Amino acid sequence: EAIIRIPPYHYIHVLDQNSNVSRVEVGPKTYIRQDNERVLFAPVRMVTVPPRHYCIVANPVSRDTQSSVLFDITGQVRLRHADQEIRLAQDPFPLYPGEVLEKDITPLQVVLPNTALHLKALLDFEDKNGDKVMAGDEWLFEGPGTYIPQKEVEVVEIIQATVIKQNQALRLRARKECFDREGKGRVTGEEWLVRSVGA
Amino acid sequence: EAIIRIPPYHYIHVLDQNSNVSRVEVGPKTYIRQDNERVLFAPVRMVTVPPRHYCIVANPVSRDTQSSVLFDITGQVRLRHADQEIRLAQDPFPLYPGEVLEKDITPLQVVLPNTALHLKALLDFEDKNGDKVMAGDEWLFEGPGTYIPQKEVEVVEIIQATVIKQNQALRLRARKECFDREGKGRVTGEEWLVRSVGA
Amino acid sequence: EAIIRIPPYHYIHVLDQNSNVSRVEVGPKTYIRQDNERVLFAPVRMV
Repeated sequence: EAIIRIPPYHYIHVLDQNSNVSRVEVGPKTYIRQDNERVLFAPVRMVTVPPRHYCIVANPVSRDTQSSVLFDITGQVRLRHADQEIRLAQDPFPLYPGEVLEKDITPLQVVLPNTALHLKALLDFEDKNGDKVMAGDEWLFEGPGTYIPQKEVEVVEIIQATVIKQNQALRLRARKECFDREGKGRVTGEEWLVRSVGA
Repeated sequence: EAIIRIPPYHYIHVLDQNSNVSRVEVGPKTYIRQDNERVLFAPVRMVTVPPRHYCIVANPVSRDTQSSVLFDITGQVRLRHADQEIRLAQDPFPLYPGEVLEKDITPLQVVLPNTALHLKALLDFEDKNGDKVMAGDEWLFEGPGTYIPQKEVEVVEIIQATVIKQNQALRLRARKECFDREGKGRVTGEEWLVRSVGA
Repeated sequence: EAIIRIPPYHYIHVLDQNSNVSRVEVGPKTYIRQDNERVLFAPVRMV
């Protein structure tokens, strides 16, 4: 059917069968298609993101200074084929051609007061404070709070703080050459003891 | 049938099959539909809220300064796709398009004099007094009274105050680093004793 | 069919089934009709 039935917060993709340009048409409009706006898929929901949630979209659209979705000379959208994008709470964002939802809608990542996250960088990048990060650095997201799940970082594990009662101690074994809480250099495998009470 | 039979406190949804605009038509009126006001569902009751009750409506309508239901340029209602809304006692409110009743009609939440509610914030928000709240803070709704059930907070559990008779005491174990009633810093797992008589 | 195929020097009549208004639509345009622009007759020559 040449008439297409797009609800107010839905969109579809149309291919220009004369110039290969795929472009997303969003409602609200009762749209008409010739065979230069050939429909690809259905007006299906195109679900949005609830507040304090996040999504990973693969091959995102390049955005200008004003965060404007860029297009090519032919009119095709400007993608980031070698990147992803983390979408936080926002409008029912349009899925431009090539933009495939890498990881679907999901709740956020909140950490308990007495736990931590093993945040390991997968690829080289610079943090918001901007000092330096290797390709494979590991740091510890601390206690009560919430992390912003990024594409350059990965949560290796959740680490529950071990309760140390009085008249007890913890035997720590370093996996790599490093320092400790007090400032004593620890070589790999050198087991030491911490007597601090608490968690 | 082109004639539609809307009782005084009922409403339905009509789609404009020319511009995709879905809009709610409320009685009282014997309404007439062309194929630009195509009916979606029945004039079924559209139940209201009794006093001192609450409902959760998903994807609520955006409201202006005068709490006016906003519409888009095309005429479609302005929703909050990434939010909910708590509706207290009021008129048989109209369910605008997209507005789906997340949680149906229910009684309120009243607390016994010797019990409390474990109110944990699920998402970051600011309370009415407006000081600060984390994404995962926990506080205790106190005894005799009634809480206003919000979307940003969750009742983890109901906690009945434990009766402490004279010549008796309670062994309290802190789950996290914190303070106590008297002002003594308690580390995780450090069991202490409270000898106050009462509940 | 909701899509109507009007040659450059042809025209048809459309009735607004909501207000009875009949009005002539002339090409050239590949016109679209809802049931407020109901076509009456063909795009025939109109000599």
